[PDB]
Parts: sequence; structure tokens; C-alpha cells
Amino acid sequence: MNLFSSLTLVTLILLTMPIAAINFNTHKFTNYPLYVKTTISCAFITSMIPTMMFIH
Amino acid sequence: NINENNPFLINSIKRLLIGSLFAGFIISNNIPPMTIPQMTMPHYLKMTALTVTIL
Amino acid sequence: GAHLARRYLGDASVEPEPLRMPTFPPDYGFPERKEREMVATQQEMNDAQLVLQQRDYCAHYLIRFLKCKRDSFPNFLACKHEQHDWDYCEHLDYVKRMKEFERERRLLQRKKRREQREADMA
Amino acid sequence: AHIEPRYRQFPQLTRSQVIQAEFFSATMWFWILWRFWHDSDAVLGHFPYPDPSQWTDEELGIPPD
Amino acid sequence: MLKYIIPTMMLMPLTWLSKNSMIWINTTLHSLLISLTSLLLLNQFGDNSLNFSLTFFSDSLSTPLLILTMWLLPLMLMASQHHLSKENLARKKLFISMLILLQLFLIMTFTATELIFFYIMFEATLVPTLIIITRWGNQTERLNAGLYFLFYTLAGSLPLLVALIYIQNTMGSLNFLILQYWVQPMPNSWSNTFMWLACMMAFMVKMPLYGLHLWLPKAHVEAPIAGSMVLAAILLKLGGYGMMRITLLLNPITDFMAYPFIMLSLWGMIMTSSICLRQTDLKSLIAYSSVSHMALVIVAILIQTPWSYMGATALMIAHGLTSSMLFCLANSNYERVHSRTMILARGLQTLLPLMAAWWLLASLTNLALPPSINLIGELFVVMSTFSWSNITIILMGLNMVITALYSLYMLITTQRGKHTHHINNILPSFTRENALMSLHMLPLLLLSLNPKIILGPLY
Amino acid sequence: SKMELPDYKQWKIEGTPLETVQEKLAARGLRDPWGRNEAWRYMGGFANNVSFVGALLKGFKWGFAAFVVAVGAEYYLES
Amino acid sequence: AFLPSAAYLTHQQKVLQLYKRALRHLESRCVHRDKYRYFACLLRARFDEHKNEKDMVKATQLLREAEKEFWHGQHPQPYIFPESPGGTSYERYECYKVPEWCLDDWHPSEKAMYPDYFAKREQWKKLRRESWEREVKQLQEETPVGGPRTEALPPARKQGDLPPLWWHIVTRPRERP
Amino acid sequence: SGYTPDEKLRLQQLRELRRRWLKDQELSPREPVLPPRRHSIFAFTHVLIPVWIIHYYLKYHVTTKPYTIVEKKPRIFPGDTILETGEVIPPMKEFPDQH
Amino acid sequence: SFPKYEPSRLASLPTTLDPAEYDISSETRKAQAERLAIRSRLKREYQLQYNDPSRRGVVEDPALIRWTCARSANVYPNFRPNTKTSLLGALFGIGPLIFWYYVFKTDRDRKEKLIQEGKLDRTFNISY
Amino acid sequence: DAPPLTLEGIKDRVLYVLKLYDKIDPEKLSVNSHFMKDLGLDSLDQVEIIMAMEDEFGFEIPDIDAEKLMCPQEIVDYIADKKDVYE
Amino acid sequence: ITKDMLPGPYPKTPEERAAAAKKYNMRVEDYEPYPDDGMGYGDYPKLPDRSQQERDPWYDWDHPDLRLNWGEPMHWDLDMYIRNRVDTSPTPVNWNLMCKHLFGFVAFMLFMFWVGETYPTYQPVGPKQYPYNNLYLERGGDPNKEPEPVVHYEI
Ligand SMILES: CCCCCCCCCCCCCCCCCC(=O)OC[C@H](COP(=O)([O-])OC[C@H](O)COP(=O)([O-])OC[C@H](COC(=O)CCCCCCCCCCCCCCCCC)OC(=O)CCCCCCCCCCCCCCCCC)OC(=O)CCCCCCCCCCCCCCCCC
Ligand SMILES: CCCCCCCCCCCCCCCCCC(=O)OC[C@H](COP(=O)([O-])OCC[N+](C)(C)C)OC(=O)CCCCCCCCCCCCCCCCC
Ligand SMILES: CCCCCCCCCCCCCCCCCC(=O)OC[C@H](COP(=O)(O)OCCN)OC(=O)CCCCCCCCCCCCCCCCC
Ligand SMILES: *C(=O)CCCCCCCCCCCCC
Repeated sequence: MNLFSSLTLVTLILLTMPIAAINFNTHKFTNYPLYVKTTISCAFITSMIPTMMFIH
Repeated sequence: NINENNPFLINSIKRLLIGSLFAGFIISNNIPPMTIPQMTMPHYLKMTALTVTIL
Repeated sequence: GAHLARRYLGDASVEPEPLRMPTFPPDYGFPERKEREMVATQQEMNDAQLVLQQRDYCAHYLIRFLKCKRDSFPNFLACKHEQHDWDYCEHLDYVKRMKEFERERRLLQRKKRREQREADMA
Repeated sequence: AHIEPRYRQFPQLTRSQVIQAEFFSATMWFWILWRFWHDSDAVLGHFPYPDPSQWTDEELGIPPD
Repeated sequence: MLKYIIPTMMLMPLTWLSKNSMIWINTTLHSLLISLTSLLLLNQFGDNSLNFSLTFFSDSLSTPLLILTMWLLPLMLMASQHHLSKENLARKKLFISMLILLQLFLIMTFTATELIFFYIMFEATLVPTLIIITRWGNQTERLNAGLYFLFYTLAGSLPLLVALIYIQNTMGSLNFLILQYWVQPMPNSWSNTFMWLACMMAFMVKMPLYGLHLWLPKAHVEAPIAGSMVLAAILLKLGGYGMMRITLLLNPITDFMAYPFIMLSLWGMIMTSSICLRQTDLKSLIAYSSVSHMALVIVAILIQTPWSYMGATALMIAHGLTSSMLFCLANSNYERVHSRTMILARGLQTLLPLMAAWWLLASLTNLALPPSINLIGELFVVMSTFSWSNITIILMGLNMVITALYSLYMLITTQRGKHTHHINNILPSFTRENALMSLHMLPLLLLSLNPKIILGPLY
Repeated sequence: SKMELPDYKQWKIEGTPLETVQEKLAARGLRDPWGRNEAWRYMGGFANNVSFVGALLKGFKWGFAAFVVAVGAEYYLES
Repeated sequence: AFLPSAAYLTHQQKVLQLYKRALRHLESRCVHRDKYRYFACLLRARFDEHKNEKDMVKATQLLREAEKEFWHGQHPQPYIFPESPGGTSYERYECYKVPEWCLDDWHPSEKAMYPDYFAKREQWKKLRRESWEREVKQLQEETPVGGPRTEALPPARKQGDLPPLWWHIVTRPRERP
Repeated sequence: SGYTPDEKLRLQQLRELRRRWLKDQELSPREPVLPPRRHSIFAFTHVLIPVWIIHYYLKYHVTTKPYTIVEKKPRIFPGDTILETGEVIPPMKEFPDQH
Repeated sequence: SFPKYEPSRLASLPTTLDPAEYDISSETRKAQAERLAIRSRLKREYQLQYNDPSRRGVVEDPALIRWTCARSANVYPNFRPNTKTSLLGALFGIGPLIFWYYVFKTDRDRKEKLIQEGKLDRTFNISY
Repeated sequence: DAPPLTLEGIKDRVLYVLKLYDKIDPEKLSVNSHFMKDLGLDSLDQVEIIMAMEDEFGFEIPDIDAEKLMCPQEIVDYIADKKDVYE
Repeated sequence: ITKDMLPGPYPKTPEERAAAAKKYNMRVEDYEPYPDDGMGYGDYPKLPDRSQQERDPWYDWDHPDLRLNWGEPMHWDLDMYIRNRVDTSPTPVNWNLMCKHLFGFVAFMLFMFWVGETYPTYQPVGPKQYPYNNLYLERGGDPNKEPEPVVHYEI
């Protein structure tokens, strides 16, 4: 129960974090699109755990 | 100017290519049954989708 | 799909309506016709949380298959036998429904021959 | 070295894109033939479809009058 | 409420004794301090209103309108200090004094315990607004707009004066707290029919009702920017406030007196929204959209259900902030191109990207994007009108098509497309202007976090 | 920087369907003045493109080889 | 019909424009290059058949029924070039074509990032403002009475002068900014 | 026919001025003159610290309130052993074997 | 032969299928030349101000100001109450009000009649 | 992507397409070979040359500009001006 | 701008018509006003009711997005006939033929859905058979009452 719900909300909060990064910026970015791509790849990896323990 | 040799392009098409090969199999064998699948039907009616696609 | 052409283009009095059948009693033609045996207990398929479409006369194979599918994780390809058992018994239920359909069609043919014999006799 | 553009002729191909394209084509046909070898019933049919006209009146209960 | 009346009056010696470069900074600072102090009015209870004295009281209806009123004054001072820069110093102080006087009249309009004092403040708000329109408006038609704004309002309000004095002579009082307990049912008679019209038509004009709205696409258009801000954001809402106070006394005749006027709004919000599809004047488009949004508030007050009053007061606060920001955006382009014609300056996202982001946000709040309180008020009114009669969803839903279709058209015509070639005085966005846009939009977005404070006395 | 264009004299329409086009035009008294402009599309590496069943059966040979190897592997591995 | 220099299209111009529209719509109908090339030479023969027609009423009539021919045989979705009007990439980059005068509105801390560029822009602006009065007095000494007749502009007739009304043609944005 | 000599002269002069303008849109080698201005930290700041924050939030503020995280009760089969009771679920009735 | 193009209100006739397009008559030459002269004079009047270095602002377009004044302020001083405007103002102004009045009135009378007879399923309706 | 055109490259390509046209002998052609006066071509041939230029470079030349490009140097200068070469 | 360049009342005399045509920067032979029925048009020209998509796109317009020149008398519905909006451009197929084909196709498809709803396809089977009185307690039947015995037999 504690793993499932935590990683569930971690997926959504992790997806929201580059929006805060692009809104709280000063510099010209060191490849912000790579940052968002890495973020969504890791959100996919994080979301696979509640999926697998749903399959179980 | 035909060129497709960027690893971004190649890997991004490659992961959806692995998806378009295997993901129907993997998802259809991981999901639970929520209905009862109809698996008894006549031979003209079982082969209808493939035959209509080939036609 | 020939029965669609027989019901729509032929006559519908001898063809069985799908929405309301059997119109004949279940004992009409059977010496001591026994009931269908339900294997899974009502509490057992209640606690297995099966879909109400799936709580038919052959849900015990489905309970065995879902217990296999839980116990054989992550090897999701390791319960083909229980799945084929449940699919085969659903196939047998579908054959029983086809037998009910053909029984009703033959009894409507019997009633058609009965009324034609009664018109030709008296 | 990146691909130089050409004029009115076939472009420069890298070895890598050719071997990956052929590898995934062979992967597709391997998967189609493999699953067709093993399953063979999702395409051609799982269970035999019985003929209702071949059924006896005894098993369906049609008393002759 | 005297702890807000006396600082608002002390804004008069604060602006008439300030140095000639200091009269905007000091008034902006101390009006922001009054607006910070306004949050003490949120001492509300689930049963009892915050009843200060014999003269002043504040429930959860008057409280958000008070906070919005006391917040709107610094924003009007920021919006109006640019186009009055070359103005004479004493006329500049007279302008600020009229805004201060209007805030003073409004904050004891909303807290008037007794209804004839409500009427005196409610009609006292005409005179600074009239003077601001007809003195600091830009064009020739400000005089005719002042005449229309004065004479629809007084022709509506003088039967309200007669009817309120009649209630005083009949019930013995015009205390709203007394009239919560001594309210008698109003039966079916012609005398009570004209009683209902005399109690309602003044607020019908001030909302405005469709068919009586004709003063508004002049008075909102010919005014200066502070005049348009206070007319759209606060002065329309005096009508809805007065309706929510006066329909206590108008039961059960309202249940069959509301039928024409409900039609006049349910069709009228289709018409004025449709009118916003063909407005060439951007400021007139925002005016007709204000009529279109207040028609839903008219329907929600006339059907008198709890969901309807909650959606009506949420939509009043939300429309106050949204229409005030839309007029400030229209002025930010008028201060550059010197024409209110919407087709003139196009492609402005290429030239002003952050200002185009503010245009996007104010358009999305105009078209009721969830979870904004525009959508909260819109949605609760739609729920209550569906429960009223199920067919009304057609006139609701069709409205929500057209409300999108002028909101993004206003976004597409002004900001998108190719920029106009012959216009070359498009300066970058001043810090005052972006500050103004943020001081509108950021409270409107933060109120989605805690919307229960803008949902009226029966949340 | 400076790109070298190939020779214009190497684009000849003999052996291409432009030759069939020019013959059917000369059969009714016409001549084809833009043949060598279109000649590069039917020559070089863009000549002899596959058919549609050859397009679908791309990689079928190695896929069939890997299939036969894997079927033999599981046919021996069961024992 | 509608042209900047000429008031009308001549009959010869109408035949040429119908020929080009017919070949483009034919290429839209006749996708492959050899098949288009065959039918395009056939259409060229059809236009060569009535080339030496001297009766202008007969030529205008043939052009009119050739337009009706084209209108019956047009493609519903003709091929449009991507930057041609009606294209997929047409007026796509117009959001990136910022005019030059906005560079005047820049802050001096972001003008100091490009010292040579703005130092070179200053002599362009100076050249424009010293050429402006000479080219206005060139336009007024050459335009006929009643205003100009066509929208054509004269060139720079003297040495040292720039052509009149040249700034927003020369300093237009690039097609790919 | 094509251009008039005035049109050719005007297009040549506009073309020369346009090519000078486009050349003068180039950059200097010093330009843009700018003013003078941990391997898996993404798995720490963007993942692991949010798992900490969200686990604290759900454990001590959300699950401490009723019916906030409501889980579907787990699926029970004939033949299972309950962890909270030890009560063995009795297995199914013997099958009328079909094959 | 070929089907003739039938032009409509929202699908106009092509330029090449209009029989007035092929006018070689001298009066049409005069009309096209005079329109060319008007357009060239307006073009020159625009781009003298448009290419001005001293001008910094908006080249005002009296066609545009004229259009907005016709769309906004000229409507009532050129209105006459006659048969056409009165029938269109009664048909489009009070007509839909009468229509939606009778629709919503009939609906609410039917609903209230069902409610006070205990007929409307109002089982869980407690938000209103 | 998108290689930059130059005046020499555009000149090479325009003369290359014109050297593949069987109504122009490629030894008489130069950069100033007028199509109607020097090369002796029809106006239909000039339209087909401009359409081959469009198919070569990938952008439509309008007819008000197509009916005035009467030498290959005019075509090169037009493609140069409409594509902004030598930046 | 001043008084004599603003729109005025409907012209009746030919000199007033000529002054109006000179005001709107167009020829007298091309200047038609709206018919004087008192709708509020005045002297404003009835431009020929085309969309701005039909304007020549290769022409150098003063407003290229609008395809409209400076000083040109705008259409009364210029904000309506922008290229983001209502198009009047000539269609390859006739308008009436388009309306007839689309109405015929939609009406024929809805008619055939009504026909197929009247004559549905199905399978030669009986009803799906459920135990425990067609699952009486599962479908929400109350346990204090008792259903009639629904019995299914072997076949
Ligand atoms: C109490 C504490 C609260 C803390 C949390 C904050 C809560 C909300 C507060 C207000 C949030 C908006 C403020 C920033 C945007 C406005 C200015 C702007 O555009 O700046 C761009 C700029 C970044 O862009 P840039 O590249 O630099 O230049 C801009 C370009 O010129 C051109 O830029 P552009 O056009 O490319 O980009 C503009 C783009 C435009 O983006 C869009 O148009 C997309 C948004 C709409 C569709 C998607 C969202 C739909 C709704 C779902 C989200 C809400 C619910 C989510 C929760 C789950 C579901 C319930 O804007 C965004 O993406 C903004 C992201 C956030 C959007 C919020 C919703 C606005 C949409 C309209 C209303 C919707 C309903 C109401 C929602 C209210 C939620 C509370 O941002 C900043 O520099 C940030 C400035 C500082 C922001 C301060 C925020 C707090 C203000 C309150 C102060 C007091 C309280 C203290 C809180 C302090 C927190 C740190
Ligand atoms: C914005 C423009 C439109 C504004 C509309 C304003 C409202 C329209 C209706 C107003 C009616 C007049 C005031 C009514 C006050 C009612 C108070 C009361 O106790 O009534 C019961 C009293 C009843 O008398 P009573 O209460 O003393 O008697 C005891 C009770 N009974 C009757 C049982 C014995 O009503 C009256 O005495 C008369 C009421 C009707 C008055 C008709 C004259 C005015 C007609 C309408 C004018 C509308 C505005 C005109 C200007 C427009 C612009 C130029
Ligand atoms: C299960 C039930 C299913 C039922 C299905 C059938 C019912 C619906 C029937 C269809 C109704 C909607 C379609 C008609 C309106 C379409 C408007 C639109 O998108 O127009 C596009 C037009 C320009 O686009 P276009 O010309 O296509 O672009 C080519 C590229 N230049 O853009 C413009 O011209 C801009 C126009 C802006 C203003 C639009 C004004 C009209 C608004 C119509 C609202 C209709 C609301 C209906 C409410 C019903 C409530 C129940
Ligand atoms: C009777 O035929 C029962 C089957 C359902 C009705 C007919 C369906 C016909 C289309 C499916 C088969 C197509 C074969 C090419």
C-alpha cells in the first residue's frame, strides 16, 4: 500500500517538476529538452512499479 | 538531402518499433480477464478480419 | 449466418426468436433431465471478485486460472493450461447454447408439421 | 563523418542504419513465424465449430409424433 | 467597518498633501495597505454574519466584494497614472480623489445594514463614476455615455427609493437583519407586481439586464481605464448584491415574476456573446462580454437556489478580476497604437511575448477554464439552472461555445497572425503594465486553491 | 562549400520508361524535350526498386533462418 | 484581372497561365513522371494545334471553352508547393520575422552584446535618412499629374542616389530567420 | 517580353542593396560579446526526495484521515492462507473432468 | 457536354468562368485603368509615409476608421422605422423570447405537476 | 539539414536543367542567352522552363514573375532574391 | 481625419453619389450603396461580398495576412470575410450537388442503421445461463426475499 500510492504520486509530481524548472529560470538552458525527456523516461520507469504490482 | 542518421531519431523510432512488435503480446498476456472471450465461431467467421484485410 | 436468411427472408414462425426462448418446457422430450452442476461456491466466486458476466456455470476453471496467474508472477506465460481449461469449458457452454438453439428450432419444426398435419387431417 | 548531400543520385547510406533496418525486419518475420508456429489458433481457430444439423433428435429430445 | 472607512478617508489628505512626484506612490502604497487590512473581514461564521454595529455588518457575500473593491483601487492607480502623466497636478489629485471617494462609497455600500443607507451609497457611487467618465474619458461620446449611465440608473432607482420607503412604512424597518426575521410572504396582486418591479429594476439596470444594457457599451468604452476597471469589476456587482439582499422580501411572487427576465438573460447571453463575435472595437467586445457574463448572474439570482447563489457570487468575483484584466490589456495596446480597433494591431506575440502570455491567461479565464473560479461560478450556475429546467443546458452549452469563440478570436486577432507593418511604435512591455497584469491574474489563480471564501453566505 | 554537380551527358533515357514514352510520342508525331531532365529518377541507385510483396518480405530470409534455428533449438532442447 | 503593374491580363498571358495551371493540375492527376511526361507532351500538342489562330474572337472563344475543359478536368486536391499559398508550410515562419525597427527598442546592455552589428546598423540608418529627401524629390519630379498611373517605381537615376522607397524592400526579414 | 530597362535597373540596384544588407547581417568572431559569468543527482533530487516527501505526506497526513487512501480488498481464492487469521480457505469441489 | 458551374452565395464563380473577364472593350479598359490609377495613388500615398524614417507611429488608414465608424456610429442616424425593420425587429427581437418563454414555461409546469403528484423520481436529488 | 544556396550553385543548377532540355543546344547556351531572341524559343517553352525551375528548386514562381524571367541570369537572380543567398 | 471623410447618409442626387464615391476612394460606376431601406448603412459601398481568401496571394498587399491594401474601402463584413473565417472561394463541385450528395449519404446511412437495428445479426445460440437463480444475490436482490427458482438443465 505504501509503495503503490507513493510511486503513483511520484509519477505526477515528477512530471510537474520541469514546469517549475522552466518557470523558475534565469539562464539559457543546458539542454532543457534533454531534461524533460530524462524526466518522462524516469516517470515511465517509476510508473511501471504500480503497474507490475497491479498485474500481481 | 536524405538523411535519417541521428541517434535521437533512430532510438525514438526503435523503442516504438519494439513496442509495435511485442507490446500487444505482452499487454494481452499480462491483463486479467474482465469479460468472457468468444472463441467458438465458424471458419468463415473466424477468418473474416484477415481475409477482408488481404482482399 | 444462414439462420438470418432463414428468419428474415423465409418465415419467422419456425425460426426461434433470440430474445425469448425456450418457449417449450425443459422437460418436453426428456426422461429425468438433470440440472447443470455448479462447482464454484457462491461465496468462493464472491471472494474471488469475479465479474458478474464471468460467474457462469464454469467459473471454477477461471478461479484456478486466476490463482495460477497470481502465483506464477512474473512468468506471465506459465498458465496456458488453466487458460485453455477455462476456454474449453466456455466452448462447451457455447456448444450447450447451440444445442438449446437447435432444440428450439427442431421443436418449432415439429409444431409446424403438427399444425400442417392437423390442417390436412381434419 | 555526417552525410554529404548529393545531386540527382542515390544518397550515402551508413552501414548502421542498413543493418538495423534489416535486423528489425528479420525480427518482425521471426516473431510472426514463431507465434504462428506456437499459437496457431488465434488466427486459424481455437476450437472446432460443431454442425447443428448433424445432431440427433434423441440427444435434443424431439419425440416423433 | 469604521476601521476601513477612516483609512479610505485619510487617503484624501494623503493625496492632497503629497509632493507633486509622490501622489501616485503614496496612494498606491497606502491603498495596498488598506487592501492588506481588508482580510480581517474573513472572520465569518457558518450561522451568524459578522455584525459590527447598528449601521454596518458583513456576511460572506459582502466580504469578497469588499476585498475586491479595496484591492481594485491600487490597480486602478497603476493603470491610470500613465495616461494622466501630462495632466495638471490639481486635476490629477481630483482624479485620485474621485477614485478614493468611489472606494469610500462602495465599501459602505456593501456593508450597509439598513437598505435606504444602501440606496444612498448605491446612488452616491454614480457621481464619482460620472465625473471620471465625462472628465477623463478620451472621446466626444463620453458626455452621451455619462448621460446614459446616469439616466438608465436613476430611472431604475427612483422606484426603488419609493419601494424601500414603502417597506419602511409597512414592516417598520429596513434593517436587513430585522427583515431576515420579519419578512412576510408577498402574495399575487398587481400592487405586489409593481412592488417587485420597483424593488428589482434598478438592480436589473445595474447588472445590466439584456434590453436595458445599452448604457454599458458606451460607459465602459468611453471611460478611462480606471473608470472601466471600477465599472466592470465592482459597479456591475452592486446590482447582484442588491438583488441578493432584496429577493428575501420578494417571495413567493418572484417564482412567477422571474420568468420574463430569466428569458431576457438566457437569450440575451446568447445575443451579446454573438455580438462579441463581430465587434471591431476591442473595448466594446469586453463590454458586451461583461453583459454576457452578468446575464448568468441574473439567472442565478432569479432562480434562488443555493448552488445558484454560490455560483453567482463566485462568478461575480471571478468576472471582476477577469474583465478588469481584459480592459487593462486593451488599454496596454491603446497606449501604443492610439486606436481601439481590434484589427489594427495584429501579430503582437511576435513583438510582446510576455504580454501575449498575459493575453492567453486572461482569455483562458474568460472562457472559464477549470479549475478557475470563472469555471466554478459558471459550472455551479449551470448545475442550478439544469435543476431549474433541464432544457436550459442548451442555452447554457451553446453559450459556452460562443464564449470560447470570442475569447480566442480576441486572442487570435490581437496576438496572432502577421504583425502590422506600418505600426512601429510598439514599445516593449513596461514593468508597470506587467505588474498590473500579474496583480490581476495571480489572485485570480490563487483563489482556485481556496475558493470557499468567494462562495457567499450559504457555502 | 563548393559542390560538384555530375555530368549532364550521362543522363540518357534509353532503357528507361522515358524511352517507351518517347516511342509512343513519336508514334503520333511528337518528341519529348524533358526526357533527360527526368532521366535520373529511373537510373542510378533509384533504378530497380522492389515490388510490394518484396517490400513486405524485407528481411524474410533471415527471419525464416532464425525461425528454423529456434524451432530446431526447442526441438532438441526438449530432449 | 488584378496585377500591380498592368491593369489587365492580355489574351496571350491568359493562355500562358491556363497552360501552366493545366500542366500543374495534370501533374496532380498523373502522379508518375513518365506518365505525366507523356500526357504533358500530348497537352503541349493540344496547345500547339491552335497556336496560329488570327481571329481574336475565335481565339478568345477557344480559350473560354479551354477554361471550361480545365474546370471539368481539375484535381480536387492539386499539388501545392509547401511555401506556395495553400501549402503546408506556407506563411509558417511569419511568427519569426521580427521587423528591424524593434532593434531600436533594445536595452543598451543587450545592444552591447553585438557592438559591430549595431555600429554597422547605424550607417545603414544614416544612409537611409540622407537618401530619403533625395528620393522623395525624385518621386515628385517624375510622377505625372493626377498621381502615379501604375504602382511601378523609378530606379536611382543619378550616381550616389538610392532607388526611391527602398528601405522596406531591402530590410525585409529573411525567409528563414 | 520581360522587364523594361527601368525595372532591370531598379531590380539590380535593390538586389545590390539587399545583398549588402544580408552580408551585413553576419556576425563578428567576438560576437556575441557575453558578460563574464554528482553523477546521479537526477535520481536524488527529482525522484528520491519526492518519494520521501510523498511517503511522509501519505503516511502521516493522508492515511491518518479516514477513507482517503481506500484500497480494494485483495482477491481471495480457494486454497489461500490468510495472514491476519491463519484461516485456510477450503479448496473447491472436485471437478466433473471434461478432458 | 461538360456540367456548367452553378455559383452560389458561399461558393462564388471562378475568375476564368466569368463571361465579363474576356472584355477587350475600351470602356472596360478605361475602368481597369482608372481603378489602377486609384490603387496606385493610394499605394504611393501609403508607402510615402510607410518608408519615412522620421515617422514613428501608426500610418492611419481613413478607410479603416471610416469602416469602424460605419459599423458603430452611423447605424442609428441612417435608420428609418418602416415595414421591413419593424417586422425584422419583432421577428428577431421578441420572437425567440416568446418561444423560449413557452418552452421553459411548459417544461416547468409539467415538472412541477409531476413533483406535487409524487410522480417525478427525485430519490437522491438533494443538491439544488 | 537545409544546405545554403549560393549564386554559383544556383547558376550551375539553372544551366544544368537548361542543358538537359532538348530544344536548347548546350554549346550555344550561356548565362545571358535570351530565350526568345538568342535561343529562339516559344513562350510555351519559357513557361515549361520556369516550371522546370520550380520542380528543380521546390518553390513556385508566380506568373507575374514567370512571364519576365527571359534569360537564365534573371532566373538565378530571382531565385537569389527569393531565397536570400550570399548572406 | 475630419467630418467630410466619415460615412454619411444615403446619397440620392448624383453629385452626392459622386462625392461619396470620391470619399470611399473608388469609381462612381463601381460605387453601389446598400438599398435605402433604413437598416443603418447610409452611403457605405456594397463591396461584392467575397472572402479575402479569393484575393490574389502573390500580389504585394499592404496587409499580407488580410490581403488588403491601405486606403482600399473595406467590405462591411471585413471582420467576417477574413481568412480565419467564412470562405467564398470557388469549389470544384457545385454547391447544390455537394448538398445533395452529403444529405443523401447521411440520410441513407441513418436509414440503413435503422434497417440493421430492425434486422439485427446474432448467433445460433440460446441465452447465456447463470447459476443461483440467474445470480439473484449478485445482481442486488435482497436476501430477506426469495426469488422464484430459475433452473437450467444439461443438454
Ligand atoms: C499559495 C502558494 C501557491 C503556490 C503554487 C502556485 C499556484 C498558482 C499561482 C499562479 C501560477 C501562474 C503564475 C505564472 C504564470 C504567469 C506569468 C507567466 O506566464 O510567466 C511565464 C514565466 C516563464 O516563461 P518565460 O519563458 O520566462 O517567458 C514567458 C514567455 O514570454 C511566454 O510564455 P508562454 O506563453 O510560453 O508560457 C505561458 C504558459 C501558458 O500556459 C498555458 O496556457 C497552459 C495552462 C493551461 C492549460 C493547462 C492547465 C490546465 C489546468 C490544470 C492545472 C491546475 C490544476 C492541477 C492540479 C491537478 C488537478 C486538479 O504559462 C504556464 O505554463 C504557467 C504554468 C502554470 C499555469 C497555471 C494555470 C493557468 C491557466 C489558466 C487558468 C487555469 C485554471 C486555474 C488554475 C489555477 C491553479 C492554482 O514564468 C515565470 O517567470 C514565473 C513568474 C513567477 C510565478 C509566481 C507564481 C505564484 C504567484 C502568486 C504569488 C503569491 C503566492 C506565493 C506563491 C509562490 C510560488 C512560487
Ligand atoms: C429603467 C427604466 C425602467 C424602470 C422601471 C422601474 C420599475 C417599474 C415599475 C415601477 C412602478 C412605480 C413604483 C411602484 C412602487 C410600488 C410600491 C408599492 O407599495 O406598491 C403597491 C401600491 C399599492 O398601494 P398601497 O400599498 O398604498 O395600498 C394598500 C394595499 N392594497 C392595494 C391592497 C389596498 O401600488 C400603488 O399604489 C401603485 C403602484 C403602481 C404605480 C404605477 C405608476 C408608475 C408606472 C411605471 C413607471 C415605470 C418607470 C417610468 C420611467 C421610465 C423612464 C423614463
Ligand atoms: C451524439 C450526437 C452527435 C451529433 C453530431 C451532429 C451535430 C453537430 C453538427 C455539426 C455542427 C458543428 C459544425 C459546423 C460549424 C463548424 C465551424 C468551423 O470549424 O468552421 C471552420 C471555419 C474555417 O475552417 P476551414 O474553412 O475548414 O479551414 C480551411 C483552411 N483555411 O472557421 C470559421 O469560419 C470560424 C467561425 C467562428 C464562429 C463560428 C460560428 C458558428 C458556431 C456554431 C456553434 C454550434 C453549436 C451547436 C450547439 C448544440 C447544442 C446541443
Ligand atoms: C450468418 O451468415 C451469420 C454471420 C453474421 C451475418 C453475416 C455477416 C457477413 C459478413 C461476414 C463474413 C464475410 C465473408 C467475406
